[PDB]
Amino acid sequence: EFLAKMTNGFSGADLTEICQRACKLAIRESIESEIRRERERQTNPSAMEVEEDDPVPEIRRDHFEEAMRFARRSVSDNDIRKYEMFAQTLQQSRGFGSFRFPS
Amino acid sequence: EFLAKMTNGFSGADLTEICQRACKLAIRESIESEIRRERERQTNPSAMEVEEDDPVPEIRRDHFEEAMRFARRSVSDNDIRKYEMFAQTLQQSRGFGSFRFPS
Amino acid sequence: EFLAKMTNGFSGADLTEICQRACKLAIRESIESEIRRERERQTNPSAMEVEEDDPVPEIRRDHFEEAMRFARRSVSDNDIRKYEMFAQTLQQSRGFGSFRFPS
Amino acid sequence: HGHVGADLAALCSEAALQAIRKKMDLIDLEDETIDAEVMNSLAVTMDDFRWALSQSNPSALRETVVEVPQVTWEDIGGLEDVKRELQELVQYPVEHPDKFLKFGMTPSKGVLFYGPPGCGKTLLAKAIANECQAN
Repeated sequence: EFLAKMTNGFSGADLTEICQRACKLAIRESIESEIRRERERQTNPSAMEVEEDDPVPEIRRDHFEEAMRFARRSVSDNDIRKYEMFAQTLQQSRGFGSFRFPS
Repeated sequence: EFLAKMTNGFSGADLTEICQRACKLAIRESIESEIRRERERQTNPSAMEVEEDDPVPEIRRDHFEEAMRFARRSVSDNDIRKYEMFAQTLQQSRGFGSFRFPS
Repeated sequence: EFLAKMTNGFSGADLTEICQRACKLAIRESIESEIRRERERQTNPSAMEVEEDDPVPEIRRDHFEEAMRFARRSVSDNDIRKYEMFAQTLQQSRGFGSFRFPS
Repeated sequence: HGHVGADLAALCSEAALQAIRKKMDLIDLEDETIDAEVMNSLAVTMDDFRWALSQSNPSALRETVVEVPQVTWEDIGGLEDVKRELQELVQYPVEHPDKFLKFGMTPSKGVLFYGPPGCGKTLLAKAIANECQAN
């Protein structure tokens, strides 16, 4: 809900990217963990991995807060202004309005 | 490494030519040697060619220093400036940046 | 001399700026020192300032190495190419060349 | 790089003919009953293969080819941002297919390089194929 009143003029095809961006960032943190989990120096067989790491089982908040910094509105202000000018080029009761019938 | 910090704005397809230029210049020096090696006047059969000439078994430095004088940048400054203007016509976080979440 | 063979196509009005840039950066380091020299906490009158600081009595090398990063060529490649095309639009022995007189 | 197996059989046959042809100055036509000295003391050498390959045998092949490339990552050093992005877009949906279904992000399907002519565009696009061992 905080993402709602922060992204005002974003199109629907744009905030479907920032969740794919935060997904991509969390996969980057997961493979980052799995490239150093097997990189154990003085790898003792004692104290086995019966407790798993499980570093990122879901998207955290700072993944969103980092992926949100690359947000970008696709449509400009000049094209939403173009479609509003097309809505008024369309009629939408282009005329009198608010009349009544004789008794 | 001295060729690195001397050719700054050269494209990758341009310094692949100057090594073909220095190769072509060293082949010119090799066939130059082989056109005068067999051109022996008072050619005595004594003191045979048991020691070979081998004049240019590799590219020397002055082959590079002579071939470098015909270096030429293919792309201009106006086209790298065109692509940077296309990078800013692209979004690349064309917006707010650097926000945070409520506690 | 290392600045000579590093700035190739810079105009004369451009490397008169980068020495004013390194001068401006060294004045920034001097007033930076004088804003913390008088900011002494537990300012004892003992051990007086008979030895001065004198932090930047000249421009150091890293002032140049930091100011050089904001170097910018003013003239483009398209205008030096324009003047060379004006040199060939000019004559400069646009003709025969290399003749001799009868004996 | 562009021959087929029957082309290589023809290449070997032409190298054998070239090695025979270089010995016909002493293998003459007057040698009617042929002596078996050449039949156990002739071996094709390298320049005969080079003659049969370069001077002759036009290859019977033009079409597309499918193999892993071989230009490594140190053929264009640096550009670590582009390399890291291509790793996140190509390396990971091949080398780690299960973790993409942990939280279920669908992968993308390709980027569009753009730049000046001759900055190693193709030489970079082959590099991720060489790193992933992909075709």
